[PDB]
Amino acid sequence: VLGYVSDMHTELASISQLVIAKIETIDNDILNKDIVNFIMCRSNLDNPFISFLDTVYTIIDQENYQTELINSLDDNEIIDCIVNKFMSFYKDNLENIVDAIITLKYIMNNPDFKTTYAEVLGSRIADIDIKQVIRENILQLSNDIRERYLG
Repeated sequence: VLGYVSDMHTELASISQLVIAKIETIDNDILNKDIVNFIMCRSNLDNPFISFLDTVYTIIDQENYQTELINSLDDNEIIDCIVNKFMSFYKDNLENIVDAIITLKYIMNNPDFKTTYAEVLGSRIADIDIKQVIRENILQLSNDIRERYLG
């Protein structure tokens, strides 16, 4: 656990406090560009929301299993997944937004789907505004994830 001091319980608690502490200092456009980069596999761990997403990704430690799962979906299932998930960015449920982001990341780990969909995802993520859903729910979400995955 490079770049982690204590356990993941402590880590997810601490990073969730940093998120709420720093969220207003981060311009929406920058936040959204960082999100796109996390999905396209260039983390800017400087952004606490990204460090949060990164840590969550690792905890879910499901990358090999998820690659096989995605590799075996057809194009309709992928389009369906992209479109459904994306609406989370317009709604009020933070778990669903984090989920969307991670799921898009797994889809873009497949080079055929990254080629086809990377540009449209980048363009549309640029128009979202999720700061309120983050402020309102990050602490609770962090608690639920610790209780689910790390108990």
